[PDB]
Amino acid sequence: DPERRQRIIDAAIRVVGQKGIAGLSHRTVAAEADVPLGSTTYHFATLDDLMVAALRQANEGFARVVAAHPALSDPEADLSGELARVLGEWLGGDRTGVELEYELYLAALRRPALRPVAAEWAEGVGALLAARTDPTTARALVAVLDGICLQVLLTDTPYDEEYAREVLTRLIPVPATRD
Amino acid sequence: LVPRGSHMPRRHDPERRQRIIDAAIRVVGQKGIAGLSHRTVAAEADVPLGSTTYHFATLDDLMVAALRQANEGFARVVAAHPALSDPEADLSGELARVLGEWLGGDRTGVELEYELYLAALRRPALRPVAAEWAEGVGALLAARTDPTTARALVAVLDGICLQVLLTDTPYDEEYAREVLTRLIPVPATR
Repeated sequence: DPERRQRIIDAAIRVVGQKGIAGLSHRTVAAEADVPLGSTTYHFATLDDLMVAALRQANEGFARVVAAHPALSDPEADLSGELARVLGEWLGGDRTGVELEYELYLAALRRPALRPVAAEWAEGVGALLAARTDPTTARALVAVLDGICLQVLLTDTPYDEEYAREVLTRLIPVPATRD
Repeated sequence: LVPRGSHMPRRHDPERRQRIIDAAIRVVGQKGIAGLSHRTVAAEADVPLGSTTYHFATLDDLMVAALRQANEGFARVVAAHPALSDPEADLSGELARVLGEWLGGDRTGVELEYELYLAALRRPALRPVAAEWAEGVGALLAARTDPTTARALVAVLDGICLQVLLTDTPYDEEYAREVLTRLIPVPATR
């Protein structure tokens, strides 16, 4: 029982993309990853375990984009404008891929074992923004940019960057003289 | 009100339609939206399979109906807060109070309600119903504010709830109020 762990994780993501999260089972990934079922359960005893791994890897979509935006840390750069731009890039990528990433993320709604992992996405963004604005504002930018994405993917309404920017700006404290 | 069996056989009237939908919700609650199907719904409603297909030809039609019934959870909490429509209403604090009430109800109900709502992510047939929901929530303060505030209300609301429900974070009303206060433009006059 070797290094098939990555093969299985990739397949698990493949299954969710095609059949959706409800079509992900120990057997479907085994079949999709072309590995015996015994392998599947050895690497991921429970289904929660396989999903926690599929989510950690899916969270890589948003993470790459944030990484491709170093200005998100530059004090002289506009926060909301760069933030609204990051969402656009993310939402503009492989539709089925964004859908998949968001699906696993939401799967934590009713699966207690996925909540910690789902928090990872938010802990990460919040920390990044915590270097540019206070913790409360950061917490709020996280919740709202999350709501904006869901809004687009749920109502099938095209992303509106300018709108996203005005909304995000309304959440950032205005600086005072002493600042 | 017209007694059942008055204009048509009981199995074809809206009371039967309602029984199936009610059953769809019990199913989603007990075994997740993943376990929802005409077969599990027919079973939970103790009705023939052909009866579920008579009222809902495809799974989408069934899910759309389950979703609209589910939305009545958040909606009823809103209607219980008519202070919302008052011209000098405290939108931020009232909307934050509404969240606390919804979030604080039986969590199993909150979960199946949100699960059905979020299922629109990959089910194209549920999106127009979501868009409808967004418009409905916005209309709550559309008139006395602006388009941006109106279309953004659901996003702010969903984000705050998703922030609670997905990470096991306690709901924070003062925080919720602060965020909503940042979204909704403070009125110049009264």
